[PDB]
Amino acid sequence: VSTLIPPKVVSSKNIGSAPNAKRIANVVHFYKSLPQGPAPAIKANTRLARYKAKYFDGDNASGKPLWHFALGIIAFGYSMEYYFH
Amino acid sequence: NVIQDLYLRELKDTKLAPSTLQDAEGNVKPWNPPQKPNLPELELQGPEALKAYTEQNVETAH
Repeated sequence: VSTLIPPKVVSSKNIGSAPNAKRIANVVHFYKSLPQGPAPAIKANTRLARYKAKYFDGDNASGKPLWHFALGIIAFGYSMEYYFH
Repeated sequence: NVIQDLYLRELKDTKLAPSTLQDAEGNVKPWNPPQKPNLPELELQGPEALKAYTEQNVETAH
C-alpha cells in the first residue's frame, strides 16, 4: 500500500518548536535595530546640558558636580546672612 | 529344451489379462482448471484518501 503523506506536510513545525516564537520576536527586533543608538544625552548646549557633559556623563561618578552644587547653596544663604544682618 | 517348453507355454497360452484406462483414472489425480484470473481491484482511488491523510496525521518531520 502507498506511503502516507506526513513527511511533506509542514506548517505545524512553523509553530511546532519554541524558537519560532523567538524568531518572530527578533525578526522584528533585529531589523528595527539601529547601528548605534539614537543619542545617549550628554550635552545639547542649553548651557546646563554642558554641566551634564562635564559632570553627569555616563562614566562620571566624580564628586565634582556635588561639590559645585553644594558650594552654590553656601553662596546663596551666605549672601542672605548679609540680607538679614 | 525345458527353456523351449517354458518359452512356448508362456508366450502362447496366456497373455495380458483385462485392464481398462477408465479404472486407471480413479488411481491418478485428474486435470482440473486453474479457476479465477484473480483480478486485483484498485484501492485508494481519488483524493478522498489524500484529504484524509493530510488531515489525519499532522505529525511533523523532526
